[PDB]
Amino acid sequence: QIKDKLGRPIRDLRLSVTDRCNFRCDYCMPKEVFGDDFVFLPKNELLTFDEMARIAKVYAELGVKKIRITGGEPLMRRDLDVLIAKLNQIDGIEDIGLTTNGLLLKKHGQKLYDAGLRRINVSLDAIDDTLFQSINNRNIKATTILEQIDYATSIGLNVKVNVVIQKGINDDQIIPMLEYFKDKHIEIRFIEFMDVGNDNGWDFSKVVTKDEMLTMIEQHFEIDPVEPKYFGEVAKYYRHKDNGVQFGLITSVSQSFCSTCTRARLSSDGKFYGCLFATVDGFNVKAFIRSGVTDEELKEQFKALWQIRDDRYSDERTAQTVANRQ
Amino acid sequence: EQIKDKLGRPIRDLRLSVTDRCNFRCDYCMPKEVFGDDFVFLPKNELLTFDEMARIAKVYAELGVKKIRITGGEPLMRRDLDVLIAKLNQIDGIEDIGLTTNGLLLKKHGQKLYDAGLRRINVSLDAIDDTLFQSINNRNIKATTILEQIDYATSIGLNVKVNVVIQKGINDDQIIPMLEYFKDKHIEIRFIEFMDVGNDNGWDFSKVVTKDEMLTMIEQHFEIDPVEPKYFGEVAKYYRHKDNGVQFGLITSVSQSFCSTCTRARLSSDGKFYGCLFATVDGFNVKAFIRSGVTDEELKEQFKALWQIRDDRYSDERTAQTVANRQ
Ligand SMILES: Nc1nc2c(ncn2[C@@H]2O[C@H](COP(=O)(O)OP(=O)(O)OP(=O)(O)O)[C@@H](O)[C@H]2O)c(=O)[nH]1
Ligand code: MET
Ligand code: MET
Ligand code: SF4
Ligand code: SF4
Ligand code: SF4
Ligand code: SF4
Repeated sequence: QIKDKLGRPIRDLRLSVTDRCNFRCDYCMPKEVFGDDFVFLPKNELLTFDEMARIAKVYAELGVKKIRITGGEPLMRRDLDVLIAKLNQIDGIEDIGLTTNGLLLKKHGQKLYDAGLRRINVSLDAIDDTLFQSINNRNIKATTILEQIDYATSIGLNVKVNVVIQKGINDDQIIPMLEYFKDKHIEIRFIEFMDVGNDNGWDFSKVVTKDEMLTMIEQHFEIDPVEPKYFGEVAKYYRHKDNGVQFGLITSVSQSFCSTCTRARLSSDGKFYGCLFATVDGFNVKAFIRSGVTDEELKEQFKALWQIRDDRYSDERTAQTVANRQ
Repeated sequence: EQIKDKLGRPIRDLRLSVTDRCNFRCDYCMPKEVFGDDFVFLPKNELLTFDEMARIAKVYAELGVKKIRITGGEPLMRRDLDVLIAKLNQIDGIEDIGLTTNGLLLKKHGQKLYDAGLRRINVSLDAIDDTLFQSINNRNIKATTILEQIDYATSIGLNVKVNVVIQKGINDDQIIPMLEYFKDKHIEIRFIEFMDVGNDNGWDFSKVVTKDEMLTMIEQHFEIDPVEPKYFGEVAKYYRHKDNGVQFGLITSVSQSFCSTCTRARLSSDGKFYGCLFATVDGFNVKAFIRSGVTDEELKEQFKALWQIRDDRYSDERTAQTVANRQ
């Protein structure tokens, strides 16, 4: 079994398929920085689907059961159905997932289910049209996205929602969001907002802890804990007593998870990272695969890359706060 | 004055083992099979002297240690333990000195201990039923006796907390009469997940009552408020009886390991250094190092080097393995 320096297997491949997006959320792609000026990667510098297939295959032979398609907005990638179809004919890969803001689901959703997509996570940082429009900067109403989700549901897709909660900004949205997806039978998850200050420590200001979210919810709903599907399961799950619908609370900052992190990522221009955090550029997979290589030689470079992985960034920020508190 | 190890962690706690002897033969710790009639314990001369301990603790204080815990073995078996407490009480920088004990010997030694400056003790007590407890400790000690020792301890001015290790099938039906009994005494009881490494080799969850599991028996018999934490990445998750305001704790060692915030150094009873509770190999021989003749400053350089190369994270390795084992 292939394992990093901390003893973790490879089980997940996060696959970035584009640097582009039809939103300008300010945590993520603020307009100052990603303006009309901006030059996103030209066509021929993204990986072809057939290179993504070769990489996903070789990864499946080293452990990866699961693939997550991101960007960017992944739906901004043209002919995404083709990738989903290619990846879904690889036999070690059990589940394929796609993280979207959802806007393009009515346009491309059917061609993607046809191709083998059964499951999507829709980000949606707010349900009130005014606040959400002021988060996304592209004049798109939370209502629009609540209708793409319902069409995704209707074509047969399994939909889950990712909400990043921020104190002053995204706080008052927890309760109307729960109550909405409760009669919609969709599984919603509220994620702690992540942020690091000057002193390498955590930024607990805008962060509303799993402790604090539940104290709020348990006042407006009757709530039951659900024992973890598997062991080392990221999100914590609870259930509503009347209709047994579930919601999740991911504890990013107040409860780090680096020890069971099994996720390898490829960025939109074909670089390897062992962590959603990275100061330096990583191995240039693209320059490697285009210099001519054998599958079973691609297999050794990824394996060499994983075995030398020792990433633990949310752990380090955790170890720095204890160091700063001193 | 702040020293960090390979994984970013500062040194803060020193665990001092003062003896390899115990008056109990607990099955998960010292079973009679292994520690029987013929087990040779350490000769006197091969224990650290109280002067040696006082000197180690002084130099660790300079490296940022604030907290000493005295353990064993059963520490109350080490003769003249009050001498040690007195010397440690004289070390600047050391804020908290604690004792972990089975509590059998508190009436015997407690006053002399208090006299010398001890104020805080944790008492291990795995059951409150007498028959079950005899069969846990294997030396015919009733739980009633330990409860009498606990009450004497509080009466002379010691702060008592209680530590309970829960194995499913054994003492898991002790969770509610122990919660209740100590709620009434205004005593802080903490419940610890049983640590057992299977085959294999990730955790063995057989027995093993989780946090959730444990907190579901509790929520049915008592009416509970969760407590916000003292400090970032704090040991237990605390809770509060609404009555009343008594606290209990839930130490989640297997379901959620705390290695990334682990701040403890240990000296064993044979005077070896360990960076972790677990340990497959012999530690640096600190006792032979001191007895070779070294200055304080040479002792310091060594503790410091010993801390900077530290990368122990035993429980997180097991957790990682437990993930890897599923596949
Ligand atoms: N894995 C691990 N468990 C620990 C560690 N320190 C304490 N524990 C657990 O906590 C239990 C009781 O701890 P004690 O030695 O009495 O002291 P403490 O609770 O850590 O410290 P206090 O806050 O002073 O009460 C032990 O039985 C341990 O299993 C540690 O460093 N690592
Ligand atoms: C870096 S986030 C990319 C996925 C998607 N555009 C979302 O945020 O919902
Ligand atoms: C390994 S525990 C050592 C301290 C004490 N004898 C215990 O039983 O509380
Ligand atoms: S939608 Fe997703 S990718 Fe686009 S900017 Fe907002 S968060 Fe980022
Ligand atoms: S910081 Fe990196 S290593 Fe830790 S979980 Fe986040 S992704 Fe994994
Ligand atoms: S009393 Fe303490 S040291 Fe003695 S066997 Fe039991 S747990 Fe271990
Ligand atoms: S396993 Fe070792 S490193 Fe981890 S917390 Fe326990 S003592 Fe610290």
